[PDB]
Amino acid sequence: RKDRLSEPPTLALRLKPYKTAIQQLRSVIRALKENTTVTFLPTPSLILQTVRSHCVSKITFNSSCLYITDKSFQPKTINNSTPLLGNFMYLTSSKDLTKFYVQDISDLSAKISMCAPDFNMEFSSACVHGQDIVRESENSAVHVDLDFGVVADLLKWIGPPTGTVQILVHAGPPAIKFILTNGSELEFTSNNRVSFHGVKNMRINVQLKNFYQTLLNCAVTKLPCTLRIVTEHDTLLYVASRNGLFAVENFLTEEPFQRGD
Amino acid sequence: RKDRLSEPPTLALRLKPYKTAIQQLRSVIRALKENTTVTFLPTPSLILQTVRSHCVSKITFNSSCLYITDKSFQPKTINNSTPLLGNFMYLTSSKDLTKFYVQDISDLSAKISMCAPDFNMEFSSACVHGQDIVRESENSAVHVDLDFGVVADLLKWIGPPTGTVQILVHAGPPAIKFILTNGSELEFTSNNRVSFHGVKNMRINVQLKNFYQTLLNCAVTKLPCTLRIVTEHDTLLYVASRNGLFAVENFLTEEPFQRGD
Ligand SMILES: */C=C1/C=Cc2csc(SC)c2C1=O
Ligand SMILES: */C=C1/C=Cc2csc(SC)c2C1=O
Ligand SMILES: */C=C1\C=Cc2csc(SC)c2C1=O
Ligand SMILES: */C=C1\C=Cc2csc(SC)c2C1=O
Ligand SMILES: */C=C1\C=Cc2csc(SC)c2C1=O
Ligand SMILES: */C=C1\C=Cc2csc(SC)c2C1=O
Repeated sequence: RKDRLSEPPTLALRLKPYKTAIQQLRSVIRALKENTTVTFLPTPSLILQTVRSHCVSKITFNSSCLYITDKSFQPKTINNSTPLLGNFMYLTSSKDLTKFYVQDISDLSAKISMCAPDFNMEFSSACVHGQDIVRESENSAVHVDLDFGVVADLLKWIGPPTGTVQILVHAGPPAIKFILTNGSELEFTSNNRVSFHGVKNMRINVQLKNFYQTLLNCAVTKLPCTLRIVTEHDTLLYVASRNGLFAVENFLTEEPFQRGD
Repeated sequence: RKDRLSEPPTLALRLKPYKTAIQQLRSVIRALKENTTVTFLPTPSLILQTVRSHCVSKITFNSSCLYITDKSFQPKTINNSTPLLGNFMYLTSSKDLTKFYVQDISDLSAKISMCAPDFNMEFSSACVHGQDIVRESENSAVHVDLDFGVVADLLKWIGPPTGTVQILVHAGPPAIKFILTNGSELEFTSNNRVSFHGVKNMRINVQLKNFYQTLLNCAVTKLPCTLRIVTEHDTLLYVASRNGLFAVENFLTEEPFQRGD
């Protein structure tokens, strides 16, 4: 055309940070379940969400990975499981990826472009719905930060429904107790490696499989890990860990154990 | 535009025949070696070629699979191994494939479009060279057709360099002898299941691994199989089998066994 320029809003991945994060995460990415969602936001942000039985898991890439040309970019959530490609996020963890951007060309779909040395491809996936808003905009009733050394001790101790783990929190003094069904309890009291910010005398029960998976997911950061028991409405357990590149968050509901039908 | 219509030359797959052939071939397709080539011809034709040590293997899809809009479509050969997708022909054997065509838009590349229910993608790969012409436009000095029952007997008998098999052909009367290094020979004389069209008293030696692989490849047709010993220049063994959808051809050179440096 001859007037003034115009390119559709474009959400681009910055390769060096993104490639660093997707390698660190390549364990989690290949294991992503068939119903996993990818969301692109003009914030900018990129969110992987997996909704399970009693667990919602979320992986948020932060701005350091993203460049957005134009903030009128409309939000898009697509299925990670893609009709011919399969695991889309896995595709992006290829080593010879050179360009990776998303364009807002239709309100109905999302145009993904990817490049490699002497090759380029694009596809569009239908936008799914949505809006699958499930966020931690609610503050904790008990909040505990665990040094990573503690995360590994927990993992190592849970080895190994197919079981539940009880979590007990004391207030005076503060302590946190992990109670398996077999009569073994693992406890942490105040010390340089576990910080109790807010705390009250309470207990919830979660599924052991999910909590273990949850802990594995946070441990990719090899950084501290945040444990919250939100008492909003649904009794909730929040486990999360983050670095400069991304944030692993997990929302586990208590297994209904208080009467009961 | 406002004048007369114009669409770039397009080589399209007819799904029902193509999907039938790619399923019948899904064993061979996934095993395709990293250096496998795909060629698109305005004939129309589609050719998969693999060049090995002493073996060139070729899979030709015939017209019943292809529709060509415009015969000015330029020939294109690309790598099957694709920078982000990996095995391209494997990708096309997906069950929810709904459209598969190739367009001549650049003399330098090939634009592949593929569709699935609510999804579509395209990519271009650089045209490689070429021209990798290796064809059977030379007639046999010995030519033997084997009933499929014979192909399976051969396969079953070769169980199981890492060995060679000698192939001996008699002329008066005609017979064909397969001689392993261990002193076991398998012979076929004239009967309703092996037809000797042209024949002379000669022997060549080929690598056992390749010949066995070659036989496996022809056997996907469960139809007769053509055995030729071309005496052009390079002493050559040709093994092939075809159906209405495609043609498996194999060119094996004799292992230099006649002095010798
Ligand atoms: C974690 C709990 C609180 C302390 C304590 C003393 S004895 C015993 S076993 C019922 C406990 C306990 O489980
Ligand atoms: C296939 C060959 C031709 C017939 C025959 C008779 S004895 C013997 S062993 C040297 C053969 C043979 O190998
Ligand atoms: C009318 C225009 C404005 C610039 C330009 C450069 S090449 C090309 S194609 C005819 C054009 C164009 O379309
Ligand atoms: C926490 C999530 C989960 C996916 C999704 C779809 S739209 C949107 S904006 C708040 C989100 C999100 O942030
Ligand atoms: C000038 C033309 C000729 C037909 C047509 C139908 S919709 C559309 S977009 C302005 C056109 C066009 O470009
Ligand atoms: C026998 C082959 C092998 C690949 C190729 C590239 S171009 C062309 S045309 C004769 C061929 C071919 O037919």
